[PDB]
Amino acid sequence: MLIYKDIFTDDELSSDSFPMKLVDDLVYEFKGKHVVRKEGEIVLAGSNPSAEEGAEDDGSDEHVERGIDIVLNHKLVEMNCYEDASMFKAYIKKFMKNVIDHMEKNNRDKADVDAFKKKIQGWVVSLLAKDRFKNLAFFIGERAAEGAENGQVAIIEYRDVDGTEVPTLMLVKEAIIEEKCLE
Repeated sequence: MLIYKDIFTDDELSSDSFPMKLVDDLVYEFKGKHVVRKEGEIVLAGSNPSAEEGAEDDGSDEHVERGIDIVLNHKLVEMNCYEDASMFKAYIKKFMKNVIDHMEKNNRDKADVDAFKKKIQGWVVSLLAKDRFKNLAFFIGERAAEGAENGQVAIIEYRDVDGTEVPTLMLVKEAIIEEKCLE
């Protein structure tokens, strides 16, 4: 059992026995599973095939909170850098300013911050390159997306390991605080 909190979306971000990793001492690999919340009958293939938008003004779906378990946990709103290029760029500027400044309070010395800065800046420039990274689905906490806050984007990907689609959340260490709960 682990309780997850962000700098901005700290309040209700996440809280369950989720498998999590720290890669490169930079990013948390937070694994989930593709599921649907359907208030009547949980069927994963029993969801609205959203061709264009699925923006049906009177009932977008049939109470099918379709997505991955990571997103459906706290109800994170989807965004795609294809159309959301400007909005997502705003959150990226918020992100890099937040994470480096967070570390500038932790370190200040230019030993760890400037090192971290090369890693995270280099990481995101590679990570946002849709040529191969087009398997990313960008999400943001309902709280941060309501007030246009300085909260970061939850970077989701679907991955194909041993014939299984595994959706893994990517978040930076420097805006996330893992709170272990083992009595």
